[PDB]
Amino acid sequence: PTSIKLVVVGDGAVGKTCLLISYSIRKFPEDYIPTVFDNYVVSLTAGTRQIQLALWDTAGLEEYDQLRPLSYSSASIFLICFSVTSSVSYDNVITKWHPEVIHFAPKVPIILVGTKLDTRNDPAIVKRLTEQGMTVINTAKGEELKNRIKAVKYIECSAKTSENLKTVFDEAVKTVLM
Amino acid sequence: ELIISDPTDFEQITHVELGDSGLTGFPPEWREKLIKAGLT
Ligand SMILES: Nc1nc2c(ncn2[C@@H]2O[C@H](COP(=O)(O)OP(=O)(O)OP(=O)(O)O)[C@@H](O)[C@H]2O)c(=O)[nH]1
Ligand SMILES: [Mg+2]
Ligand SMILES: [Mg+2]
Ligand SMILES: [Mg+2]
Repeated sequence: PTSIKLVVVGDGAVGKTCLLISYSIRKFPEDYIPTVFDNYVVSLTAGTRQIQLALWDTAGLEEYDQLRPLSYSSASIFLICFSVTSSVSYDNVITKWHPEVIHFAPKVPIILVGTKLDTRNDPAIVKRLTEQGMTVINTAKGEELKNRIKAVKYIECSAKTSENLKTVFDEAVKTVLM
Repeated sequence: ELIISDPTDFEQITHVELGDSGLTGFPPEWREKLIKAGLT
């Protein structure tokens, strides 16, 4: 059976952990507990080929900045995540996460993931963002980031509703196996 | 055109959390696992 190593990075609370857990065991955590380090494995089939998909969850908080690279060795693929309702997290993809990733694994494919899709049409959320001079990330500005950091794909999803959730991992498995 | 199944056989290999008295985690040799993981 083939081994694939997936590593997720991105700002705190963008939803990296909920993404991994919602996908792997069909449950949405709800409580927020910041990750320090967590490693999981699931079994998949891609055609007839048996697959061990290793999921390496990392800490978004900057307290763990010097520990985070322990997760980066021999990666098959990176997911870099930002929340579509956090332009701050979008910018940090540019100033921090993309630079961090390529510094350690410049040749490893990156998929850009916009998280919390379900929040973009939440009128109450848009209020918050407007009264504070922040903005929603629309799909176009998402594809723009993808092109800017030379990410292979850009996928928007919701761990809460599961909209496009499975797609994120199918595409990652495909990018690696191709 | 590969058909990717949903995942099965979920297992959590390593876990680290921040306690009031430093980091703890499982399995007991988690620190060895982290450092070995960082090695290439
Ligand atoms: N509405 C909505 N909320 C979400 C979604 N995914 C995560 N959240 C919420 O956002 C908070 C952060 O989720 P996490 O998955 O723990 O965030 P993280 O990126 O893993 O954070 P760190 O481990 O600290 O880096 C949690 O309370 C979730 O309930 C989503 O798809 N939709
Ligand atoms: Mg987390
Ligand atoms: Mg730092
Ligand atoms: Mg590399």
